[PDB]
Amino acid sequence: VVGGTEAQRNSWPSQISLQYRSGSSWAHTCGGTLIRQNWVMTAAHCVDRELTFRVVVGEHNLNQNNGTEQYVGVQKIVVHPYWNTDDVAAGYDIALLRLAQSVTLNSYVQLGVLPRAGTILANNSPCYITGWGLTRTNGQLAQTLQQAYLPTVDYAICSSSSYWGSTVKNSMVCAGGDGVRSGCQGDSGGPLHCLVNGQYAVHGVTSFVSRLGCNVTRKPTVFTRVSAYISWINNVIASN
Ligand SMILES: CC(C)C[C@H](NC(=O)C(F)(F)F)C(=O)N[N@@+](C)(CC(=O)Nc1ccc(C(C)C)cc1)Cc1ccccc1
Ligand SMILES: [Ca+2]
Repeated sequence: VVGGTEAQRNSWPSQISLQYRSGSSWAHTCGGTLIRQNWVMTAAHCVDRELTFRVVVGEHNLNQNNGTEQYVGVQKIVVHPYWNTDDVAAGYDIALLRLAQSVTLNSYVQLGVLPRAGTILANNSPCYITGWGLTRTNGQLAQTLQQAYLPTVDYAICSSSSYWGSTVKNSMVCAGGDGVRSGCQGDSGGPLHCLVNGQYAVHGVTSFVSRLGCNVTRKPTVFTRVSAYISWINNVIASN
């Protein structure tokens, strides 16, 4: 997250860190959202490489024991059928990970609230992006969870030629674009939390930023719109 501030410990308890084994250790590659005790939602581009993955819930500092972490293996990866690695601008950047076991819920570990199907937010709705990704374009990962206030940019503005044009589809949510605050590499897969009816719900899965830079004026961060995928998500959980 560029232009973020540090989050409080139990502020975003559905946030997970998706990690892969790197030699002897484990490195953070992506965020995600805990949606069931044994299911995690993330971006499909996070699992394009065939690596050994684990999920960490109840995480706050990547490099220090917090006394709250649970570490569990990924047993099955279900990527959306239409995902195409060579065309992220086509959409379908979503994947569901079945965990090797059920995590224990507590004040640090809670399920993410999904929106009802078809829900579109109005322009400039209040949303927060969260993650441990790069804090500057070509910088380094955050050690502690960051958050940034990232209000939405509706589809008619986001797909206008001065913003992303044709590259954004209506199956995506755009948030930010002020040139200060954005998602950045390593925030991929994570939540965009938006306040709707007094409740924060996860409306986005972080998908891409400009190749020119993470915080670029009129290139808001782009998210998979979770409300476009509610039937697919429920059909995978109920059949697997
Ligand atoms: C791996 C891809 C699928 C998504 C990748 N995701 C992220 O970094 C995210 F923001 F979500 F956390 C991204 O935007 N990667 N970039 C590598 C940018 C990139 O390639 N983005 C991109 C944008 C649009 C498209 C469409 C037009 C095909 C493809 C890739 C990040 C970047 C940002 C600033 C400076 C340098 C690098
Ligand atoms: Ca830790």
